[PDB]
Amino acid sequence: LESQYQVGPLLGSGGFGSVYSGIRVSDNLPVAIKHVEKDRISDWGELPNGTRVPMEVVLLKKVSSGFSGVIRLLDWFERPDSFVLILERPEPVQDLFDFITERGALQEELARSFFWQVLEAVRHCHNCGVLHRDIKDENILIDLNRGELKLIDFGSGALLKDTVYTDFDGTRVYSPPEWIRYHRYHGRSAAVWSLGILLYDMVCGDIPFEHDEEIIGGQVFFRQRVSSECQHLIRWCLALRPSDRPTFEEIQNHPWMQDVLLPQETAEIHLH
Amino acid sequence: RKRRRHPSG
Ligand SMILES: CC(=O)/C=C/c1ccc(O)cc1
Repeated sequence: LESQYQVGPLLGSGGFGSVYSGIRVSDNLPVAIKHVEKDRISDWGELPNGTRVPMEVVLLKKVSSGFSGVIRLLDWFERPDSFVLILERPEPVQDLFDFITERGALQEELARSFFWQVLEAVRHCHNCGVLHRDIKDENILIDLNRGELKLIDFGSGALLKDTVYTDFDGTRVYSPPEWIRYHRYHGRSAAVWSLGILLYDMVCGDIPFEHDEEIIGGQVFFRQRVSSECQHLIRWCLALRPSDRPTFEEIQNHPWMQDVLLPQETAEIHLH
Repeated sequence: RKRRRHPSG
């Protein structure tokens, strides 16, 4: 393990562990090397081989088949006190939080292309039976050259189910009012709420809510000029009653979502 | 206005 990858600089650390840049010696593929201490792991599972692993490995393997807008698990290793994950690393890359900090509120054409790609990636997770539970700009990487978005960090995720969830360890300011009020939510509708928060974040320059009272107040004030069609989609995703929120199909069929740029076009017009 | 990251949990 330590002789298959040349370790480089620390890219980040936090509730997820410590992530390093690295290079696979076999072919100079850029990788990211994520370390998670065993004692800090809350939810455990097992995959085919019946071996006991962190749930994050289970979820990553389920979504890592074929091409998608999800960062793929290439390999993993168990150590005495930790698990190590080998992940794809785009290059050059910037995460969506830093991108929005630097550029400010995004032009709607660009937010449409980005948001569309996030929708396709979350649809992919749900097709694979995986609920991410931590959709936010911090957990989205931009391949600056190809104009492609990539979802990262499944450490708060779960298997997708149709019954209620009563546990949550994602980001509170992206969690829905039914979680704040009652510690209960359903998977798809809670995801759509966080996607509303993300869309507002993109077109206004920051998330709409910081406090529990704002989250359950359900009043969306627009701090930037945003088209009426986009405002309507955002307010729909942020409906206080979960059953009033749109399905993923209703989001992608919304008039604000038509005529999305291709990824290549998005990089050339907006990123290069 | 202060924009900040938010940790999980
Ligand atoms: C936090 C996590 O689970 C993965 C992080 C991460 C993956 C790839 C990359 O290029 C940079 C960071």
